[PDB]
Amino acid sequence: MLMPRRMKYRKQQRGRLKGATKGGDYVAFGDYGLVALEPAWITAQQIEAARVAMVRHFRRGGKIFIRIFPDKPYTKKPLEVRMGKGKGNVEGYVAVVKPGRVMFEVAGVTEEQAMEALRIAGHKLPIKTKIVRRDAYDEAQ
Amino acid sequence: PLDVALKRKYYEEVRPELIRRFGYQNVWEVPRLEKVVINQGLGEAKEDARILEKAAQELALITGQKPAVTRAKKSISNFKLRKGMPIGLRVTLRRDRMWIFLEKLLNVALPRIRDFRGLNPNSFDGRGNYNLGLREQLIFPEITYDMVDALRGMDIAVVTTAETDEEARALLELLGFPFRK
Amino acid sequence: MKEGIHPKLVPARIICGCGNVIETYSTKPEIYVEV
Amino acid sequence: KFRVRNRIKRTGRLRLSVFRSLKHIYAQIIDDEKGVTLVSASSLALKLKGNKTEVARQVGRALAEKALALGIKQVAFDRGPYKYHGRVKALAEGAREGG
Amino acid sequence: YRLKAYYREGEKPSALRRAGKLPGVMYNRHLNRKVYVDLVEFDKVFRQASIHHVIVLELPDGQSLPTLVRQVNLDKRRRRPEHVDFFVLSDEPVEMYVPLRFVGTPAGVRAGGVLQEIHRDILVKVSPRNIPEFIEVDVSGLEIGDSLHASDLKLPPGVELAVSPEETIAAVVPPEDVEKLAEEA
Amino acid sequence: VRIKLLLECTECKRRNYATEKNKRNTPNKLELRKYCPWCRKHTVHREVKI
RNA sequence: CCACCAGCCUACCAAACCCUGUCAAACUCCGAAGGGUCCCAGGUGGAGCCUGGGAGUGAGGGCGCGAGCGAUAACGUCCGCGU
RNA sequence: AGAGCGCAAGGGUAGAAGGGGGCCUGACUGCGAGGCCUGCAAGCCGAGCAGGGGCGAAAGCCGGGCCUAGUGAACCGGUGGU
RNA sequence: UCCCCCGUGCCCAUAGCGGCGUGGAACCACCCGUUCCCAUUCCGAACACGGAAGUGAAACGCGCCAGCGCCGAUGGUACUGGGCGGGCGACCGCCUGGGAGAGUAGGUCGGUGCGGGGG
Repeated sequence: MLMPRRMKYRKQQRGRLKGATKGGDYVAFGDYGLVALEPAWITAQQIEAARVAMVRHFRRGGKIFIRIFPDKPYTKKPLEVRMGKGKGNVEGYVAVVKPGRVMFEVAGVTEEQAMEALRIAGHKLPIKTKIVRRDAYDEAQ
Repeated sequence: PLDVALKRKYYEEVRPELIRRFGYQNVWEVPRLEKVVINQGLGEAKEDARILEKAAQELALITGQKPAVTRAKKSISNFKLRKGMPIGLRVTLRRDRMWIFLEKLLNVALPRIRDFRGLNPNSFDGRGNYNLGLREQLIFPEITYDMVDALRGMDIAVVTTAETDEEARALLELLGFPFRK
Repeated sequence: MKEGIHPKLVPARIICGCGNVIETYSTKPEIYVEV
Repeated sequence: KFRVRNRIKRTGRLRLSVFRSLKHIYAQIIDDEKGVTLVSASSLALKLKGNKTEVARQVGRALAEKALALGIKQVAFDRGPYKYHGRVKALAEGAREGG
Repeated sequence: YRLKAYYREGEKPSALRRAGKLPGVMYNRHLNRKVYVDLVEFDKVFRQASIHHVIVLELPDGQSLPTLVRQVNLDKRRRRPEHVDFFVLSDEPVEMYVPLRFVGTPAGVRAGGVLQEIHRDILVKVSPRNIPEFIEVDVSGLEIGDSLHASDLKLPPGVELAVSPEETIAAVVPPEDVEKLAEEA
Repeated sequence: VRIKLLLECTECKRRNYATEKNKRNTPNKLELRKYCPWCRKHTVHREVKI
């Protein structure tokens, strides 16, 4: 999960999400990696879920890194209200992730390990992903 | 010109030892004296008027001058005095005047002090300067018990054209500053 | 030191407890101390 | 450090750009814009006298003549650290009308 | 190692890429023309290369000259190379990134521990006269929490450097497990 | 606010006016400022009325 | 483990700097498309300018992309350029 | 220039608007070219003229405050004058 | 015409930092006296009035070095007028014109007009 604990605005307007990754598809960290496929928010709920399922499966495992960060406020309105009158609320604390972005990466593992790990992990995630090695990624800072 | 005991010795004694050991083949680069300012900034001027500066003016009185009540800067809510107009007793000494200051200093002011072990050899700025403090005001000659209230030490500040430790140090020792050890 | 209300100067001595006879030039005419 | 452009409080109209320095006194009257000068007068950088305050007087007045020959009326004493101890040449009698 | 090269004309890259030739640029000192290579064997040879090894480009211009890489822009969308820059080679103290082969399996390693792969490729100013192949890094005695950096690496007698040097090239980090359910708190 | 309130200034030498404000709270006793009336040049001006 | 006061260490907490990547409507070193305006030029059209009589009009709707809001739901509501 | 510049933020500012001292009192009069803005109304900006006035060695500034909030058309009348 | 320096303006960091070297014969600067003009909330520091001996460190001017700083092409890509499909939408493609920053190559410690004095 994790997030800023008091950042700036309790509410910010959802947004239009097209594509470009903005940058962040290479490495310098993990040997194996998971890259997003569809332009979307990914919940810190799903985020710590992947975190779990992953470290979960490979116990005693090495370190896993997250380049990304869930810094977006969902504006949630109360259940069965009526329109207008206000706005949503600081719920659903998620990250903006567009295709190409490396959500997360592993190192110290095995081949098959990193495979199955990132496999189930990304399976959890609210979309689909790509499993990747570490080669052409060489250089981009 | 106001020839005191240490100024004349400065003229003579400095050029030998300094130029001979240290070596300075530049008539004017040779880093000698500079501004010697004295400062006694308390924080007790919460108020007590300039009846509290009155005891601060008696200080410049002893050096033979009149001072400047420079002050604070900020709003300390803890030990009072916001804004910044309390006590920061400050006066500047140059050439001849500075000379008689250090005269009274190491001729008679030094002797006294009860914990006068030896001048602090660690209080160097490293840029040809030398700051230090002290416990008693009356340590200086011209002030005896008749005025004192309790405690009023000072913060002697001194600058030199000097830039390193040894030059200013042995300068002080060719101008009578017996250090610790 | 300029001005006009300056507490002046004038020479002073030092009749120490040893017999020292030092010649100074500060604020107070009759100075004499310890060593 | 006395920039401030006192020269900007002198961007008003027409200039007298100078500087006082130990020995010589560099009194110049200057058409600005293109920074095209005109009327200069100095201490012994003019081969006149060796005393700055004396020179001043004479020089300002000498300078006056030069100015008035080229059809010159008014400017403004240009210097930041000028302080105005006058040098009561003060380039005032010295053609300008001055002050 | 060997690879083909062809001079670019100025046709819009859309066509170039749409075919099967990767469009790229080369230069040295003041020269700055445009070129292109052929993906598959280029992708292949580049695996074995990057800025770590050295490229040769034979060219149907009666000249066959070599380069090293530099700055490879990608597609973002769908991940893959689309453009490369190639700096021509010389003899004068060139700055680039030499691979750091990690040798050793000490106390951090063995007793758990994961290496910090920070700087495989490090900034050194080695004269193109010489070609350092694979700089050795002495990991033969490190513990978790302790690192390796600076001059600790191999400076091959014909290789200088000018990074920091304080820059941690590698280090050891602790493993995780169900003890993160403890942190779950 | 009426603490700074609102008063006006008349000349001596018979009448005249000009529009002003005050500040009784601040060390403001009375005022003999120096302005200009409708007639002649600059002169006295005395403080008065609401 | 000492005092005139310090050392010393860790799979610790963390001010700062350095690197490693990074997010951004109310951040902005740079900065497009474009839009704005005046100058020269064309352009003859139910153009345009000036005054004068008479109006109607002021719940609009849809689609298009740009943004809010809703839940990146509504044959949803709210604006904008566009039709 | 991250300080300060009353007060919220934004713009801006150390070639000053910030901070210290001296004389003062242009929160001036009679006017106002020509512009902002705009349905009306009201609001914003101002060279110069002229009286005379403060300061300035001069050049010169001055129709309050670094600027944007601190505001209420008319009808009723209070009060001084013409 | 030009050489050095001083008074100066203009370009607005490729002009700045710093490290270094070098000049005082006219200068500039420190220096020098603080009686005279004058001032410091304290200081002849600062501003000063008057000035011989010295000096070229510190001030500065001119040079050398890119280490820091700043500039940054050329290719490509972002994104976008206008036109046109494809997707349930989230969104994606294509043509024509426009065309960034990121950084790689490299570049850079300076450009310049008025007046004055010495040769």
